[PDB]
Amino acid sequence: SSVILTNYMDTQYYGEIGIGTPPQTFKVVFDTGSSNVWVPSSKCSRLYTACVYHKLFDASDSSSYKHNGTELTLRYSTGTVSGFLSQDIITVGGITVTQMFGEVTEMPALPFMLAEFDGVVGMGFIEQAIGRVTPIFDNIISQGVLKEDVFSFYYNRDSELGGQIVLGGSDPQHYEGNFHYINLIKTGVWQIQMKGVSVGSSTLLCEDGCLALVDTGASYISGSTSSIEKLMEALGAKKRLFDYVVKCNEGPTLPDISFHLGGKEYTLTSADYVFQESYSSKKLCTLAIHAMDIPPPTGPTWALGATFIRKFYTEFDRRNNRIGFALAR
Ligand SMILES: CCc1nc(N)nc(N)c1-c1ccc(NCc2cc(F)cc(F)c2)cc1
Repeated sequence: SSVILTNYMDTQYYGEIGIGTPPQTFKVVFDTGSSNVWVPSSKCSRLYTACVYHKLFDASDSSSYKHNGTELTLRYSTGTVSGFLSQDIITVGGITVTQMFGEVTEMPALPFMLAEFDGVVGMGFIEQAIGRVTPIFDNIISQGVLKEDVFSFYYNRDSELGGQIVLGGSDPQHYEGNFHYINLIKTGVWQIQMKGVSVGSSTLLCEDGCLALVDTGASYISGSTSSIEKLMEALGAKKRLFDYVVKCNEGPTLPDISFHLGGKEYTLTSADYVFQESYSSKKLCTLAIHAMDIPPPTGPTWALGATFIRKFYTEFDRRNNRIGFALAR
């Protein structure tokens, strides 16, 4: 089963799932960086403007809904949502599973007013599930219908299909060459060891090694503030409140950036990481890379998000506890 994804500005990739009976539609990001499922709730006060601008789950319109009520707070690197737990049937690309999910009643305008998606479907491990709720993928695995204990991500470059997630395998039409796998530094987190990061001809970063969280829910590639400051000075990039920019006319000639993963160098060109919207020396162009200090136990760690995934098709293998990469097509 595959879910078609929409690509919003190269920063938000989301697909649709249906919840309840009849099905209530929601746009959601499939996030390997988290393990809970949640969507805005009809019980979310309208004083939360984000709830006025998104699809709301209304339990009182679903006959398959099962009440629970346990409070839960989900905090991401760029924001937090709070609400309570509920159960209902969820449809994900043809597959139907009874799932426990969060009904969000507190959804801060910043950043959710800037969210094209409604909610999130965590593709992480139960170990990181808040409230210890069984993740949706584990519930699908329990059904014994998927040919493989794996799911795959394809994120296209902007245009005008925005992307695609395959549950139970990979789609050969979206990658070439063969996968190369890196075992997880531990079960319960889609994090792998990274042997180094090079900018131009000089492995000036992550010498001695570091961690790499492969996060489908992260828009960019991130590193600790320290690491990023060093990466950016090398790029001649200037820091702003939320990001790093470079004079657009300089964009095209910025050096490659490679990530040493499992004995293979994964390289991105400036075209892969700079939002080239002009060539004017008078304008600033943002880079799809920035600081993000991920707290323990996960971090300190780098995060390989959409910027990385656009170039490398990614397969998350639950059975063998590893991640595989292949050149996206
Ligand atoms: C999909 C869930 C999620 N997963 C991970 N692993 N990291 C995140 N930062 C988020 C996450 C992403 C976007 C948002 N809000 C949307 C947004 C954020 C922003 F930082 C700037 C914007 F313009 C719009 C909230 C949480």
